[PDB]
Amino acid sequence: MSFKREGDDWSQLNVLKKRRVGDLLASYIPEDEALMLRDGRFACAICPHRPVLDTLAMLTAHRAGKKHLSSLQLF
Amino acid sequence: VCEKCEKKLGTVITPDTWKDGARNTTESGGRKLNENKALTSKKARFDPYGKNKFSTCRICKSSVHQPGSHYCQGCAYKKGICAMCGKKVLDTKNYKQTSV
Amino acid sequence: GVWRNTEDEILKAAVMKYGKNQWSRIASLLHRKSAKQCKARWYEWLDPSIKKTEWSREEEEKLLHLAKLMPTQWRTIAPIIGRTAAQCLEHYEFLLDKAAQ
Amino acid sequence: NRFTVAELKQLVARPDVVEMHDVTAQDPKLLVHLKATRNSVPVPRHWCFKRKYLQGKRGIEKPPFELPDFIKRTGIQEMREALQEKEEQKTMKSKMREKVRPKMGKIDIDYQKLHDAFFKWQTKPKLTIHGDLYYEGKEFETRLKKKPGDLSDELISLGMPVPPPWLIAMQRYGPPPSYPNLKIPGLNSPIGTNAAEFQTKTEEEEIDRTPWGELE
Amino acid sequence: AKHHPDLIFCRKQAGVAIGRLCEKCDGKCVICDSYVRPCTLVRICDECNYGSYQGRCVICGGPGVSDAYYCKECTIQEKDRDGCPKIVNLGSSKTDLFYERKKYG
Amino acid sequence: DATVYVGGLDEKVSEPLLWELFLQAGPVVNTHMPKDRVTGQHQGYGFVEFLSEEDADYAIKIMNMIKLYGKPIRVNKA
Ligand SMILES: [Zn+2]
Ligand SMILES: [Zn+2]
Ligand SMILES: [Zn+2]
Ligand SMILES: [Zn+2]
Ligand SMILES: [Zn+2]
Ligand SMILES: [Zn+2]
Repeated sequence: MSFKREGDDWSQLNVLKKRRVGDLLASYIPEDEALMLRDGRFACAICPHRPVLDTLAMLTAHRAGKKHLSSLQLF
Repeated sequence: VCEKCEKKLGTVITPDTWKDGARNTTESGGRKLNENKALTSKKARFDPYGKNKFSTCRICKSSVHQPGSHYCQGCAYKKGICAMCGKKVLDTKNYKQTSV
Repeated sequence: GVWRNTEDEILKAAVMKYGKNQWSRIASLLHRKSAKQCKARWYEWLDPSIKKTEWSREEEEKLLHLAKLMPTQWRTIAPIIGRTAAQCLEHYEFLLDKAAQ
Repeated sequence: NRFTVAELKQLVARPDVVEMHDVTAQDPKLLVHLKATRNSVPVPRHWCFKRKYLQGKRGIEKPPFELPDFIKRTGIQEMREALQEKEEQKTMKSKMREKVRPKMGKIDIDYQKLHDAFFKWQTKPKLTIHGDLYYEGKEFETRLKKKPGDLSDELISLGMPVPPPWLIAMQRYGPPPSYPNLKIPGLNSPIGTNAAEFQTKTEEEEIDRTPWGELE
Repeated sequence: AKHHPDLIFCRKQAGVAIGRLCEKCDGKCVICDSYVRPCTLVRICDECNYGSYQGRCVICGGPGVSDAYYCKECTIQEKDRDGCPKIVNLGSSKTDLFYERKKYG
Repeated sequence: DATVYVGGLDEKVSEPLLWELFLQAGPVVNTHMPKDRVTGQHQGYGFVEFLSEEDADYAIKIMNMIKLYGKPIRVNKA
C-alpha cells in the first residue's frame, strides 16, 4: 500500500470533508461575527441572544435567515 | 508465550466470544464469581514494589510492556523465543525475520 | 436527492471560491450529490442572476407572445425573457388559469 | 382560605425561610417546618426560571478544561500537542501510508514517571461540604464579603504601625449607626483594663494538641 | 432491558429454577445488561420454567446455553432481590424487526 | 443612601481592594468600579449598594478615613 495506495478510510475521509467545509465557509465569516465555543460549536455574535449552532453550515444558513438580517442592521 | 508460561498471562475483563480454550470465561474458571478487584489487582500487572517491577529487555535494554517478561517483543520475535522464559518456540534457521 | 438548506449554503460558497468549471471539486464538499446535480442546482435556482421578483407587465406580454410563436420551446424562449425556463413555464400556466376566469 | 405571609412567618418557629409562594402549598405549616430543619439543602433555585438550566449567555465563553498539576508533571500535554500539530500538516496520502508502515516507540513516557504521578504526587482537590449546591452564576459570585476589625495585608497601602488611622476620627465622629455591637480599641475596647488577650494566652498554654490514634 | 423502556419483568416470587442465557446473551447481566464482574446466580419463578419453556433464555427467550448471573453492582444495590427477572413481553422493537424483514424477504 | 459615588482614585486600586476598603467601615454588598475596555484602565469613581440604610449613612464619613496612594476619595449618597 506504499507504492500504490490501496483502499480508502471512509470515516476519516468524512472527517476531512467536515474540515474542508468548515474552512471554506469560515473564510466568508468575519472574525467578530462568530464565536467558537469550547466544544466546537458556534454562536452568532450579532444577534443579541447569541444563538448557538452546531456546525458552520448551520451558522451560514442562520446568517441567511431573516431574524439575523433584522438583528444585523441594528449593528 | 510458550505453553507453560500462559498461566502468567493477564486476562481481558470482558469474556471471550470464542468460548473454547478461553481463560476469561466463567466456565473456564478464570472469571470468578464475587471477585474483589483490590485483592486481585497486583496479579499479572506491574507493581514496582511487588514482584513484577518495570523490566527492560535483557538484550536491547528497552522497556517491556508485559509484566514478567524479560524480552521485548522485537527481540523475542527475532530470536524465536518465549518473551517470559526465553525458551525457543520457533525454529528460525530458514526464516529471514523481517522487522518491516 | 433534494436540496437542504445547508447544502445550498455550501454550494453558493463553493462556487464563489472555485468558479463554474470545477463541479467535481464542488461535489466533493457535499453529501451524495454528483457534479451534474450541483451544476443543475446552480443554474436552476441558486445563481444570483436568476431574478426571483414579481413579473412586470412587459415581461408577461413578451411571454404570451413568444409562447404563441414557438410553442413548447422553453429553452429557446427563456433567455429572451430573462427568466429561467421553469419560471417562464409556471408563470405561463398561471396566466392561462387566470384567463380561464 | 389560605395564610398570608405574615401569619405564616409568625406561626413558624423560624421566620427567615418563608417565601412568597409557600402559602400556596397544600400544607404550608409542614413546608416551613421542613425548610427550617437542620442540615437540609434547599430546592435548586432555577425551578421557577423560564430559561433552561445552564443555558445562559455567560456560559458561552467558558475556557477549556485544565489538567491538574500532577498530570502536567508527566509532560503528556506537550507531547500530544506536538503530535497533533504534526498530524494536521499531513495529507490523506501520507496518513494512509503510515498506516501500512507504522512508526514504533513514538509517544512513550516511562512507566515509573506515570506511576509516580498517580501514587505519589496526587493531591486532593478543593471539595465542597454537603448542602453547597451548584447554581449557574456560582463560580463568578464566589468572591463573597472580611469584616471591620479584620484587615488584609495589602490594605501595606496604609503603611501604619500596629492602630487604624480612621479610628482617630471614629472616636471623634462617633460609633457608626449601621453596626450596633461593633467593638474597636480606644472607644469601648481595651487597647478599662485589657485582660482579654491574656485569657487567650493562658488557655493556649493549657491545651495539649496531640491527635489521638494517628499513624506513627 | 435497560435499553427498552417498554419491556416488563415477571417479578413473581423466585424459586429453585436457575435462569439461563442463550449464546447471544451469554456473559451479560439480566438487569443492568453489563458484561463484567458476575456476582450471583439468577433464579426464576415456577411459571417461567413451566413445561417446554424449561431452560430457555431469560432475557430474550432462545435456547439457553449457560447460566445467568447478576453483576456485582446489581448485587450491592440489591437489585437481585426484586423477583423473577424473566422478560414477559416481546415489545415493539422485536415485533417491528420481524415485519420489516418479512416485508423485504 | 444605600449606594455611594466615590471619586478621585488611581487605577492600581482594585474593586476587590475597594470592597475591603469600604467593608473596613461596613460591608459592601454590591460593588461597582468600572473597568474601561478601550484603553483597559480605570477612571477611578465608584458606586456602592449596601444591606440597608446603615451602610449609606456612614458612607460620607468613610470618605475621610479613605486615602488611596496618598490621595483622598469622594463619597456621597446616591
Ligand atoms: Zn445571527
Ligand atoms: Zn529487546
Ligand atoms: Zn515461556
Ligand atoms: Zn437470549
Ligand atoms: Zn447488573
Ligand atoms: Zn417468572
